[PDB]
Amino acid sequence: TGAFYLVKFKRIPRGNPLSHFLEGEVLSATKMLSKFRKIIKEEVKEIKDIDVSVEKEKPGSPAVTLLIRNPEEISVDIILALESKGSWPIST
DNA sequence: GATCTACTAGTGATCTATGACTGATCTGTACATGAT
DNA sequence: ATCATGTACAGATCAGTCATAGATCACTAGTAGATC
Repeated sequence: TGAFYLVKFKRIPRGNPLSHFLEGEVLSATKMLSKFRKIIKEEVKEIKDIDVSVEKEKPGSPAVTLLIRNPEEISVDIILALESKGSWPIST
């Protein structure tokens, strides 16, 4: 596909933050995205001065979308990303 | 009725598994050469 | 005139080598238990 990849680790550092997000040697995008989403919803509940809510998950989105009633409606995609300083995959 | 062996509690050293620094490798641009 | 080949330079990433926390090992006082 060139666009799509499976993510493996060389080194499980120790207990490692991301161990809970593993489905083998493979980092699970859906687990990570679910915990991310959970945290965001938790904090969003604690916002009392702004009308902000979490939008229902859109299929094919790497984001957690917020609807803000700043009277007018504003949508904010909070996109979970992994940063890699290695050289770009061959497909590029 | 006292002294040597088997076990428990307690302390502290020694050994054993993980993050940070340095050298080695890789990729590409600028330039010199050689071809039409 | 222009385009392919080889060298230096530059920056970045990757692979290989030391300080720190937890586990393990050694020794001693105190017991009980067995012997004289």
